[PDB]
Amino acid sequence: TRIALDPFVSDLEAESAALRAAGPLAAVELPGGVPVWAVTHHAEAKKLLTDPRLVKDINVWGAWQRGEIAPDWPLIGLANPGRSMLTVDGADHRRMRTLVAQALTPRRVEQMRERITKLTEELLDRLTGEVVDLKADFAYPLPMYVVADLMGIDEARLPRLGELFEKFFSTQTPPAEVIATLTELAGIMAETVAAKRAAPGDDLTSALILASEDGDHLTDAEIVSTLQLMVAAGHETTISLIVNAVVNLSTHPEQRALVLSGEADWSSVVEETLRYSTPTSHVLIRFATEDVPVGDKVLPAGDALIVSYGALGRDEAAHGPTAGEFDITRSTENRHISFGHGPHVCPGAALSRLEAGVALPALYARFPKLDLAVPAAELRNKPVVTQNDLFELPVRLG
Ligand code: HEM
Ligand SMILES: C[C@]12CCC(=O)C=C1CC[C@@H]1[C@@H]2CC[C@]2(C)C(=O)CC[C@@H]12
Repeated sequence: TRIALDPFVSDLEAESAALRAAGPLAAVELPGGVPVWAVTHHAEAKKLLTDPRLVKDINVWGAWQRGEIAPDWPLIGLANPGRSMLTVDGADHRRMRTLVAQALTPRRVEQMRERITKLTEELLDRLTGEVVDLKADFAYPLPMYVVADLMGIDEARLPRLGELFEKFFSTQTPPAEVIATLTELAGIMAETVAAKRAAPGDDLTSALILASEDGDHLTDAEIVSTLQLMVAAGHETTISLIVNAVVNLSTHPEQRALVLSGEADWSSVVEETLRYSTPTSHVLIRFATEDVPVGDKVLPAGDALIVSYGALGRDEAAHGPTAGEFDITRSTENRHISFGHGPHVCPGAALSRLEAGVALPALYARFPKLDLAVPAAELRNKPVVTQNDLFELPVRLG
C-alpha cells in the first residue's frame, strides 16, 4: 500500500494528490527500494517538525544501522550528509542557529535590496531575441551573484563560481568530478573566511566570524560548513521560486493582470507560489527515537520520516476548498510552512523572498507582455525526486 515516488517526476501533481490521500502519515518508497514514512498534512507536519523525538542523527535510522541501505544508494548524500547545522538537534543545533541568526539578520538581507536590483537590471540587459530560456538566462545566475556578494566572495572568482555551481547542481556530474568540485568550493570559502578575518567588512562571512554568545563562537570548520550549506540549500530553490512564479502568472492570466495593474502586491504572488508550488517537494530525513503517534498510526522507533512540503502546501484542512488552486488573493488562517517550522526553519527565507520580490517586478517592468513560448503542458520537471525544478522556461519576451 506504499507510494513509490517517481524519480523522473513525470507527474508531480498526481503523486502530491496520492500523498495527501494516504492520510497524515503515508507509507512511501524512495527511489531505489528504500521504505520511509511521509507526513503529508500541514497540522501533523508542524507537530512532527517541533517533536524532539524526530532527529536528524542517522545513528537512529534502524534500516541504516542494520546495513539494509546500499552504500551507493543515489539519495545517500541527502540521508547522510555529515556535520552541519543541518544534521544536529537539541543544544548543539540551538548554538548554531543563535550564532547564524546574529550574522544572517533581517537587516543584513534588507540592505541587499539595491545590489539585487542592480544585478537583476544587468541580467535583464543581456536578454536578446524574441524567445529565451528565462531559467538559464535570468533566474539561474541571479542567486549565485547575490550569495557571492552577501558572503563577500572575491568578485574575481565569479567566472569560476558559475562553472563550479553548474558542476555541483548537475545530474550528469561524475563521482571524482563531484568531489573535485566540492574541494574547490570549500577552498574558495576558506580563502573568504581568512580574507575577512584579516579585513572585516559588511558581509555575512565577517558577521559569522564576529558572532558570539557569552564568548562562544563558530570554529573555521563551522563557518565554512555554514557557507557551503547555504549555497547548497539556497541556489536551485530560489531559482525554482522565480520560475514557478512566472509559470503560475503565465497560466493564471487574470491574476497576472491584478498584480501588473497594482491591485495585488508581488509579495502575494511569492507567498502563493511558495504554498501552491514550493521548490522543495520533500525534505530528507528524520528518525524517531521512540514510537510517535501521528493521527491513528504509529511512527515506530528507528523508522524514517520525510516532510512532504509539496503535497501539504495544497492541504484543504489548512487552506480550505480552494487549497488546490493558485489564488494570490486568498486569505488563509494558516501561513504556509514551505520554509519549514520549529528549530530547523529555513534561515534564508527573508533572502529568497527579497530575491523573488525584486526579480519578478523588474522582469515584468522590462517585458510586461512576457508569456510562455510553449504550452504549460510541455514544461518538464528535472529527474530530482525532492525538488520541483524545470529543465527550462521558454518565454516570448514581447
Ligand atoms: C525558495 C527558496 C527556499 C526554500 C523553499 C527553502 C526551504 C527550506 C526548508 C523547508 C528548510 C527546512 C527543511 C526541514 O527542516 O524540514 C530549509 C532549511 C534550510 N535552508 Fe532554506 N529554502 C530556500 C532558500 C534558502 C536560502 C536562500 C538559504 C540560505 C541563504 C537557505 C538555507 C537553508 C539552510 C541553511 C537550511 C538548514 C536549516 C537547519 O537545518 O537548521 N535556504 N530550507
Ligand atoms: C535538504 C536541502 C535543504 C532544504 C531544501 O529546501 C532543499 C534541500 C535539498 C538539497 C540539500 C539541502 C540541504 C543541504 C544539502 C544536503 C547539501 O549539502 C547537498 C544537497 C543539499
